[PDB]
Amino acid sequence: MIYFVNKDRIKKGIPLYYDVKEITYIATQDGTVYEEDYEIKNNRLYLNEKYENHTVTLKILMTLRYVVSDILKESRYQYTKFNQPKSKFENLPQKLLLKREDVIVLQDPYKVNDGIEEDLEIQ
Amino acid sequence: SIEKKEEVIAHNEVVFRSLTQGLYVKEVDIYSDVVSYTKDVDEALAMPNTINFKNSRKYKKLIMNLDLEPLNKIQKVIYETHLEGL
Amino acid sequence: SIEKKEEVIAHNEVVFRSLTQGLYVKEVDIYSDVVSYTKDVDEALAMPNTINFKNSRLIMNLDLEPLNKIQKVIYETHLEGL
Amino acid sequence: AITSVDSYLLSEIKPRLNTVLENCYIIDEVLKDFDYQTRESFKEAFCGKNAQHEVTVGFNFPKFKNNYEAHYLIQLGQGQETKNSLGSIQSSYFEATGDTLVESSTAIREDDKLVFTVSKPIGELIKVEDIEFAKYDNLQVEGNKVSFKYQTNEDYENYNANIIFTEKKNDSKGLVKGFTVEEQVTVVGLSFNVDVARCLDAVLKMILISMRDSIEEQQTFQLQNLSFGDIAPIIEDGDSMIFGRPTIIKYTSSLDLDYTITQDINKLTFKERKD
Amino acid sequence: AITSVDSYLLSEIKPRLNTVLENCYIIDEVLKDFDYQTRESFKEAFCGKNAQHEVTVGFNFPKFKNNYEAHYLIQLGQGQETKNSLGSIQSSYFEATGDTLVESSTAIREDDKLVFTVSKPIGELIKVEDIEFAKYDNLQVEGNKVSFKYQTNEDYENYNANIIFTEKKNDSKGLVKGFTVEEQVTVVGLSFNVDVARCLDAVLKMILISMRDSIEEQQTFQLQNLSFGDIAPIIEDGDSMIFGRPTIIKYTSSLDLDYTITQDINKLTFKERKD
Repeated sequence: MIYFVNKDRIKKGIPLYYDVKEITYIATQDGTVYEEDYEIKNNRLYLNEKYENHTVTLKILMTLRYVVSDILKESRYQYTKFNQPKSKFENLPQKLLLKREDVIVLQDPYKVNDGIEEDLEIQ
Repeated sequence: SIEKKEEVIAHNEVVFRSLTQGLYVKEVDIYSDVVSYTKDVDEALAMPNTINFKNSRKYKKLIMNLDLEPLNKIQKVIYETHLEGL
Repeated sequence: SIEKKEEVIAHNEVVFRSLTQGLYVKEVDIYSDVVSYTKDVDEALAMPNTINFKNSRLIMNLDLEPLNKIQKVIYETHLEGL
Repeated sequence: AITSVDSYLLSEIKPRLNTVLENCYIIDEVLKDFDYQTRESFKEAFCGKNAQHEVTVGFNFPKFKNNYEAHYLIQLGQGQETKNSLGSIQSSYFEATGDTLVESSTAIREDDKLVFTVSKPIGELIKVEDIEFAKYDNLQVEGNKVSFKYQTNEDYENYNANIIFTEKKNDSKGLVKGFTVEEQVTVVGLSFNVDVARCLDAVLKMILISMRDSIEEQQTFQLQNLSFGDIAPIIEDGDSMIFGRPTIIKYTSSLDLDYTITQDINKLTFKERKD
Repeated sequence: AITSVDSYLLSEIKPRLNTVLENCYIIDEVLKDFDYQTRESFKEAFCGKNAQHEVTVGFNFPKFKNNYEAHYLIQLGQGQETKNSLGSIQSSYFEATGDTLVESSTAIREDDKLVFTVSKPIGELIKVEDIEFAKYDNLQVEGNKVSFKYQTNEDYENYNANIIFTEKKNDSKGLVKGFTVEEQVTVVGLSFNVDVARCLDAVLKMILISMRDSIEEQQTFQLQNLSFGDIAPIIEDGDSMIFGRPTIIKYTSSLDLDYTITQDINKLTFKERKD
């Protein structure tokens, strides 16, 4: 993606079309840019005053996302009876036709974290 | 009592001068050798020198000529606000 | 150095300012008494700075601190050598 | 003077649109007829100095991704020739003239004259604001500056005037050859939210109304006509549709070229004949 | 005053449609020409205060499912510019004015005058119902209230009048710049039962007829024209078809903007000259 900077966007912060996980490469007319000159907060980008009327471009990595645009071969069924006290009904897997999120982008959902440390020693 | 000040760049382009003749180039041939001259800065073979146009190729032969003196012609407009009391 | 220069005065006006709050006047009422203030220096209410206007109506309030505002805009060029 | 309608449209739209969206009073005036909900939502999203969301404008077929929350899209459209003059002659000029400029300039005192300074020389003076110089004032233009008699006007030594004038390019003279062209240019607002598109179209209409007082289209792009299309889904292949209402703007401009003349008569050879 | 025809249509349609469907007498008057069967079925389904089934109205492309038993569907359609004035000038105003309001107001006694109170201040008084004030009554408006002489009118101390007036916004003055626009808006009724669609179209026609007495379109949206399409299957991919008959409504409105003026003359400087 590419954005054009002006005296107003420098202070507000550039609103990004995509979400952000990490940045691969930044550049402008004066060359590349280092970590000391730019920062990102709440999925918008800030720059120092050196690039008031410069252009900026970014190669960016973002999480894969999908939405369900149709449900296909939607229900498959089995009266499972073998090795059961009584007949039981089980819904077999649905097939989904998924669609990517480009025109409108929302941030990753706010999952509730667990306090269990990952890769925890036990004794 | 300069309350506030601002600067603006209108044009920023390169212009070449002959060291001995004191003239400014205006025209070149197919080989890019000088054909004409002027003694007027306002009429010269201007090379754009804004941010986008740096590192040109049209005038490499012209640049290497030792008889020519590049000049960075820059035009500015500066706004100054004065508060002079009552 | 400078090759050519010229100076012109784009505007010359009188700005009104409060003595206590320090904010300039923005909007006014029918009699031109103040109803709004602003922190901006340029957007503030102002009038032409000439004697005829002054004689043709300070008049609104006792906060008697007008400010003669003069705008200088300068055109110049340089020939910086290598 | 060849006319690039698209560039003029962009240059007029960008600062004017930014200024209109800067303040809330103008937006409320514009959106008087709309309902409370859409009006307030648009004001929250885009209006105000500290607005987080922002609109954009650009030409069609950009190789980069373009923001589809709210954008003004321009494309050039058709054109036609409508009227001509004899020999394609439009006007005759003695001095080469460029664009028409408007400059503010405070009065200054000179030993015999009050004067106004200007940025660039003068080819012709059209108007000085709120002034009708008489013979006594003996209005004279001498390159950069215009001047009038000091004594009887001495009350106005610092008159905060402004000037409408024309640039001077050369002393040569020539003919203007060209014709009139009737051009159509298409403008459409894009948004995945239809209400935002409606409000954007209304803002576009207002700025088109405001533009009619501009110098350039008063002098160059007269006879503005408008036409609106239907709200249609621009794209259906995305996760959500793009909605936009194209608008067609018409203008009339004079494509012309200056043909110089080198013939200048300065002597006469009146002699008789004998037989 | 930018015009949003769709919102005005919705606001006029919803309460008026509800009121029309409220009572049976009006519906019977409307459906006089229709047969007994369809008339009575529609009356049973939708008509009456205690009707279980209900109609709805909304704009096009709703992301949610929309009821297809009986619904009014609106879409914006095309637009065109038809007429202009010199300099795009429409009108001149000395005092900023908003919408035109109609308010009922019972007469009141004041020590010298009978008066009517109003909700908001007055910019201009158009009409007082069944009154033609003479010079003796000395009609005067003083902000919120309008007044006339007490003594000779004392029989009318409690006159149950109503007032058509205009809001007051500011004391500033300016010019109205704009043009006229000829706009088309499409309205279609949807129903899987064709007879319901026919009756719905008839009701739509009647409410369009009734709207012509409305203040707003009397003042803003003159020259109403109608055009009806053919009954067509809107959708065939469902278990049963959707049937609807689109109708096109035309209006003429004046898109305009108020351009304020800060120039006010209050003094004169008539002086002679000497030589």
